[PDB]
Amino acid sequence: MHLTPEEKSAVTALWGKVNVDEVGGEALGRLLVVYPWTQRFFESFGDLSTPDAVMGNPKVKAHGKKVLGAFSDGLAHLDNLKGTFATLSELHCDKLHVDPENFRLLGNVLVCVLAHHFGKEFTPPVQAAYQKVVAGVANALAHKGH
Amino acid sequence: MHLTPEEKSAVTALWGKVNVDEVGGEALGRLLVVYPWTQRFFESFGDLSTPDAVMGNPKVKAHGKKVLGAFSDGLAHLDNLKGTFATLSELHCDKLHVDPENFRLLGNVLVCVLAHHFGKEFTPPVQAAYQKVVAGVANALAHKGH
Amino acid sequence: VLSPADKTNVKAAWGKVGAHAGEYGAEALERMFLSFPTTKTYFPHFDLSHGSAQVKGHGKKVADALTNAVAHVDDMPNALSALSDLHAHKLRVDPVNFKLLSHCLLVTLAAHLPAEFTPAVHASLDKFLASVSTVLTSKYR
Amino acid sequence: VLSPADKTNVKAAWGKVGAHAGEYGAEALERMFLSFPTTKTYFPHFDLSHGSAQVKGHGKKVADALTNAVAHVDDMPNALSALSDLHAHKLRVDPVNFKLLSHCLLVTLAAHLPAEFTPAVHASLDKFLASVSTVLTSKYR
Ligand code: HEM
Ligand code: HEM
Ligand code: HEM
Ligand code: HEM
Repeated sequence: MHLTPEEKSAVTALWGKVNVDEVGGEALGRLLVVYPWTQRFFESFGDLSTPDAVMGNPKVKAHGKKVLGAFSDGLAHLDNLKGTFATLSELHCDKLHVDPENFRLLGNVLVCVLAHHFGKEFTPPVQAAYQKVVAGVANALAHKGH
Repeated sequence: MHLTPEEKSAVTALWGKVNVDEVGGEALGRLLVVYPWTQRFFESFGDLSTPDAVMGNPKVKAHGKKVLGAFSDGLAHLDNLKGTFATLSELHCDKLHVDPENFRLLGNVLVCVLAHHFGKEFTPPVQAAYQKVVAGVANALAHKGH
Repeated sequence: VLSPADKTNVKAAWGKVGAHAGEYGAEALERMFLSFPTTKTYFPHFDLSHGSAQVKGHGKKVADALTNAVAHVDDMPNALSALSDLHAHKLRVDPVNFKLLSHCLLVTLAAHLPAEFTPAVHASLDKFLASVSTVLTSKYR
Repeated sequence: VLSPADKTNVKAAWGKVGAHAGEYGAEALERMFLSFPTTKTYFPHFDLSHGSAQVKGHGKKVADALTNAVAHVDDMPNALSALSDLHAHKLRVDPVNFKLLSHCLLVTLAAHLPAEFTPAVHASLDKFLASVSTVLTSKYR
């Protein structure tokens, strides 16, 4: 990335305090609620008729954990997101048909979830580093699209 | 910049037929007319009150030629746009305070200008090559942004 | 909002399209597929090969919709309601893609109506596609 | 369009902001400057350093306008006519930037209103900022 040692340390340090289980479920659910059109990919999950129905849907929470899991692992290859997400990039394009703009929406949702959770701790400079990360991830994931 | 050899030949072949003076004036003028907010940088250019006042303004025409001139040079260094555009990138940021979004708007306008001029010759695939190029140039111009 | 001038411009330029609307619609799609490959994610079920009948068929449908919007330039929200519903509820195309298609439609018109594609007209057509896009996205949330 | 639930949600949330709107205005700007440095191009005349009085003051102004908007949630276009004018004819901020400030505002509210920043409230506020953005860029062309 174009992350500063200081930017890398801030990312890394906050992440260490994250419950991926909880943040993953919340991030994905918020996505489905704020940007309802993203539900187009999760018809099989069930009832996403209400915020409550989305936030409570176990399938949402479980997919949320899977996605953040994968994200979490990419934070260890911050200097080669491209290579880390290559296979996932193909899958998303060729099998899932997910428009890369979704990656960007989630990224922003993720940042709102972190601010939500960390309050004070999530400072302007920490947000700035995360914004670089989420953009980086979105790009990596979109890289293999053709 | 994922310019395949055939994409590069295509850009170069067409670029051979362009009257940079002419296209330069047309592209800048059209920018000022389609996205009037962009006029904010040229209050010293005089009368930009109507399409004819813009399109025929001797200052707009001369500036257009200047812009497309730098662009043309960029086309001979498709390999090193960032390097090519570095001092200009700095100037646009630090001295002119030009939001980089301006660079993307101009690129789109230029594509419409090339379509306007070449008609049928500006095929879907030629457009796709130029889309990559204007993006690469806007990116190069924004690179020194801070 | 579209001004009287805008409306005149659009009726005029679209007037020239005439019977080629269909072909220009198909061409705009193709340009879009080639330039903004991400848009392809919405047509996994289509044959996107050059001269695809699916693309031809779709190009016509889009062109008809635009022609209908021009015909009802003073009541677009109502003339496009049905299509607004479809995109919001079924298709659920991410809003950013409207700008991409819009752009490819402008390139197509430019490539075909050199005499009419004046700066003034270009500005009007851009405002118009923006308004159509806004209508089609209005019921998204 | 803002539903009645939306308007309720917004009014509730903003209600909680209270005497801190100005500080949150300043915080969202600071967050904007750092995360999206292209936004800085519009404030060459400001001292963008942390805790700058120019930034604080401007933060107050923005916050106040939002307040006014919430208050006239039913008549935004009218409530913000002056501001839409200013931005369209004087400031001429590119429309892409509105989405950036909007995002930094959500982040700021989330960071400060934990209990209140529920998924439904999040959805409402986003829509709200979106509408406000629409209003502010409606007379651009
Ligand atoms: C941070 C960005 C993302 C990451 C790291 C990511 C990662 C993953 C992973 C690891 C899987 C597991 C699939 C497998 O291995 O077979 C998956 C599946 C999937 N993802 Fe993504 N994802 C991301 C964003 C998104 C977004 C934003 C959407 C749509 C809103 C999406 C839609 C899906 C769907 C529909 C599946 C298939 C799940 C199933 O088989 O039911 N992903 N993703
Ligand atoms: C392809 C993109 C562009 C290129 C290659 C380019 C190139 C140039 C060059 C070569 C100059 C003269 C440098 C100097 O004065 O030392 C210049 C100046 C300038 N450019 Fe850019 N430019 C581009 C896009 C833009 C856009 C889109 C805008 C605003 C909408 C803009 C705003 C300006 C302004 C305001 C000046 C100074 C004019 C003056 O002399 O008062 N440029 N540009
Ligand atoms: C202003 C621009 C647009 C117009 C006028 C338009 C209009 C239409 C129309 C008339 C149809 C066919 C509905 C029917 O079956 O009767 C349609 C379908 C569709 N559109 Fe839109 N649309 C626009 C933008 C978009 C964009 C930007 C995308 C995605 C990149 C898109 C994706 C689709 C898809 C996937 C379908 C279904 C096609 C099929 O399965 O046959 N549309 N649109
Ligand atoms: C949520 C949307 C926004 C609102 C409610 C808003 C509100 C305002 C207000 C209340 C003022 C002060 C008017 C006065 O001085 O009397 C102002 C000025 C200004 N705004 Fe907007 N603004 C918004 C978005 C933006 C964005 C996104 C930018 C640029 C990134 C921007 C750039 C400016 C600038 C440069 C000034 C003048 C600052 C000065 O010279 O004092 N605004 N805005």
